[PDB]
Amino acid sequence: MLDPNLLRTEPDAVAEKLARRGFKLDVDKLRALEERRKVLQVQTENLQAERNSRSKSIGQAKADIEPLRLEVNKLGEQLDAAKSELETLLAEIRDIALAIPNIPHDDVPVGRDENDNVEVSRWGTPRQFDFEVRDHVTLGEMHGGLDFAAAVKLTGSRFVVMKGQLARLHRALAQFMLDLHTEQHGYSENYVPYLVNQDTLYGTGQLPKFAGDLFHTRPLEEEADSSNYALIPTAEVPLTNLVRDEIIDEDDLPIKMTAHTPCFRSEDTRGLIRMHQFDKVEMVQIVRPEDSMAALEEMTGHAEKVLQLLGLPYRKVALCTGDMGFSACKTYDLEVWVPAQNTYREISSCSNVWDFQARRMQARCRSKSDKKTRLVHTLNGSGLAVGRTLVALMENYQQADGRIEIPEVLRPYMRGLEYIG
Amino acid sequence: MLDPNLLRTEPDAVAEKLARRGFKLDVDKLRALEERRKVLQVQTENLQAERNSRSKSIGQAKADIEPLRLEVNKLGEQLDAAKSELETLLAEIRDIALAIPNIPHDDVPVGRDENDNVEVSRWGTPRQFDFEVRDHVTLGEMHGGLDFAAAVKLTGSRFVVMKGQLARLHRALAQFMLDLHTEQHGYSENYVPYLVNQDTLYGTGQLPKFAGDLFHTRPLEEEADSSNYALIPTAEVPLTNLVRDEIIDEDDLPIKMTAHTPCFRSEDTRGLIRMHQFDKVEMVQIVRPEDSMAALEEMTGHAEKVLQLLGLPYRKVALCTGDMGFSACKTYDLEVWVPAQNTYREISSCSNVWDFQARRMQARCRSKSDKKTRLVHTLNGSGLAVGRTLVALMENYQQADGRIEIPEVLRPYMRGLEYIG
Ligand SMILES: Nc1cc(CO)cc2ncn([C@@H]3O[C@H](COS(=O)(=O)NC(=O)[C@@H](N)CO)[C@@H](O)[C@H]3O)c12
Ligand SMILES: Nc1cc(CO)cc2ncn([C@@H]3O[C@H](COS(=O)(=O)NC(=O)[C@@H](N)CO)[C@@H](O)[C@H]3O)c12
Ligand SMILES: [Ca+2]
Ligand SMILES: [Ca+2]
Ligand SMILES: [Ca+2]
Ligand SMILES: [Ca+2]
Ligand SMILES: [Ca+2]
Ligand SMILES: [Ca+2]
Repeated sequence: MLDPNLLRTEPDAVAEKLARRGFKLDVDKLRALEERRKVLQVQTENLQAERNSRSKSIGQAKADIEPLRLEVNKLGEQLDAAKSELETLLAEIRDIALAIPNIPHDDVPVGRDENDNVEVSRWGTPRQFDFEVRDHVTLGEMHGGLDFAAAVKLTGSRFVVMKGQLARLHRALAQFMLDLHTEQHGYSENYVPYLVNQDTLYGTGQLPKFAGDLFHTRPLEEEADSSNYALIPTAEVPLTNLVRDEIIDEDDLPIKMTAHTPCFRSEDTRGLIRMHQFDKVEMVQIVRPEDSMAALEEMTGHAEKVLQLLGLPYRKVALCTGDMGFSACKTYDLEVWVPAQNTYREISSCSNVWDFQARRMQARCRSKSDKKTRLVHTLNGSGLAVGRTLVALMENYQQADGRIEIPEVLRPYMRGLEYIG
Repeated sequence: MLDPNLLRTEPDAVAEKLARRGFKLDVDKLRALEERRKVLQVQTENLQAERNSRSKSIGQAKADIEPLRLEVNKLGEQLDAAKSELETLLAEIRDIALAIPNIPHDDVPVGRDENDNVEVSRWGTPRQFDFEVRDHVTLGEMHGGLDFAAAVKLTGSRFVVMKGQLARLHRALAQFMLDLHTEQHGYSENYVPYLVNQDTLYGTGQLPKFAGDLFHTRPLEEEADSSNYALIPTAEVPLTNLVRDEIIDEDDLPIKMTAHTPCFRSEDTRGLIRMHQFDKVEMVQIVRPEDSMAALEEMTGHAEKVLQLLGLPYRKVALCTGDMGFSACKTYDLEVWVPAQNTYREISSCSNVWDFQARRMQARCRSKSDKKTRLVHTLNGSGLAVGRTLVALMENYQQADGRIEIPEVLRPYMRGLEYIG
């Protein structure tokens, strides 16, 4: 959600920044709705006041209360009708306001799509192979460890069954990532629900605009009016909502949280690349408004550190205005080298959300003296998407016979094992 | 599913065994449906034969084919009508057959409910405390590590948010359990889908009878006719279905599999005890029919070994006929000591399923020479339910000030940490 006072004072200036994302803000409709809202708001508050006054006259006349009671009931019917008409108009304003993406920060390069993204840095040298590179699907078949056919039998397309040592390696990657962020990077570990409610989804921006990208669960028989849930598309959703409706003491900031969860989306026909269910170790930071740009560089470095310790070459890319996600104001993507595809592929997206989710959640901070609160800033970043790390690990460390060399940093997580196979 | 030939030859003998569970088999309705099925089956196969013959006469007359074509279309309409009437009757037989629980093995003590279960063994001595025992909810509040209120905000009742060292300890328990079963007990690790289809749910017995105990997801826009999924209530569902429609070489048996998954059910108002989402390390065995009773003792010992290495006192209980789950033919429950409740509480259920799920899945085995296949037997057991292990660990190892002593066997999983707090 953008600042409603910013939409009322500078609508054309806001529409200009949003045009860089390719978003056309309907300024004309927002103005006509807002002018009609002020007319209905005055009419409604006048009815609220006269009804309140007419009912006080009843208690004052108790010292015939029937002619006064009829008037109070007509005023009550008129007030409810005016309140419903007003609420219908407020919901139309909300339908527009809650579908507006975040305003891009000035640091973001202007661009129309992913071909306009700017490479910021590169690390490591892609391996030169002495044989024909096999992809992760072929490697998983050779080991009997990645089985897409069994997952189609159990469920359907875009799911996987991992078996044996490759399932073990996938678990080891998550253990290493969680240990790195909690032991070296200052994040606190969290176990979160994988089903969340509508308030949580509105809070992080998935609702109202991206309902179709979620798996929704039908309400339960015994919780019929309070169980309209959806599976989490990322741990960013439950983690960021932990500060919803909170006033945090600024001394307690930053709040740095991590979690390893499955992620569920219904948004590459072959492999672990774009599945409906995938594991991801997520990093979330809740910070003071002035520290969010520095916290973005810090969190991006925490994700880069995972790729560096694993020996996986990668590139850091600043997303342009046209390639950013809905709630981000600034994003860096990390793209890992994938030898069978001869290119870098996205493995992490690190964003500064500014106060866009804090506005929806009412997440604020305050100094003990300060007579006023302030919205916090929120940030989220993959550190990393675990299945994509397994793809990169398998392809970059494959041997001529298909054996997988286990990166040195993961060997304590595999009981010192050097190779799978 | 029970053997259909056993329901046709010994219906009263089957009804007698099922009566021990408190299940009344409607023998009279099954017989009347089966007699009417034989009438419709003869009438249908006679129509299939005459239609097949009448269409062959068309090709033979190509050497006027209009009087013969009209007859073929009337026969075709009569055959389709007879096939639909027959299929409606087959579905009524299926509605009865697929709701019948498994026949209890003779080893199972006869009983009406859980108060008739038989204690088989006991291990360890419940700790005598020098202070008033705190429950896991109070301990989690003192540490700030178990937060039920935050989970109600994110989702609703019967969910939890774990934070900091207690989330870390919960992860350490799962790591230890998976490492024990894969390193010492011969199980192969699996990563499975957490959403499964209707065939999978019918295969393990959740459908048709227990649909109301599952979270169901609405079909996806782009997969409208192939995405009616449900969240897994246990890893037994995807793991056991890995052998659906397979003929396994008997030399490859036993197939021993383990997985750590969240579990989702909508079946203790306070705590981690009965939540809609809980983690569990599951053990599944697919074995030859003659080895299933020995494999049950082996798998129960693998679950008991977890409690023993963790130093948690427990009791092993043989469930009576009236307290067994739907698909089990024989079950042992392990009940861990819970000091705040002054009793043992269920933490594992280990079952021999016999051929009941193998019948539904068509999972069979064969020796290379053997001219005929045989249904395998399946088994499943908790090793263990992770949140209940955390409950027992917290309460049994709490110190007077609320600190949690980390069991010796988990300390390598916590970087040598001795106490939380
Ligand atoms: N996003 C993606 C989509 C799909 C479609 O179901 C399959 C994937 N399997 C792996 N990912 C990986 O998930 C990462 C994070 O996703 S993101 O939407 O860009 N960003 C977030 O969710 C933020 N909370 C920061 O992590 C991406 O960088 C991608 O590599 C997939
Ligand atoms: N079952 C249970 C139900 C609920 C209600 O949502 C919450 C729970 N939180 C922990 N469990 C634990 O899950 C264990 C296994 O569940 S079972 O249905 O008995 N058996 C199976 O699922 C087999 N596949 C063997 O594991 C039980 O022993 C119980 O301690 C819960
Ligand atoms: Ca501080
Ligand atoms: Ca974001
Ligand atoms: Ca992106
Ligand atoms: Ca063998
Ligand atoms: Ca069972
Ligand atoms: Ca039970």
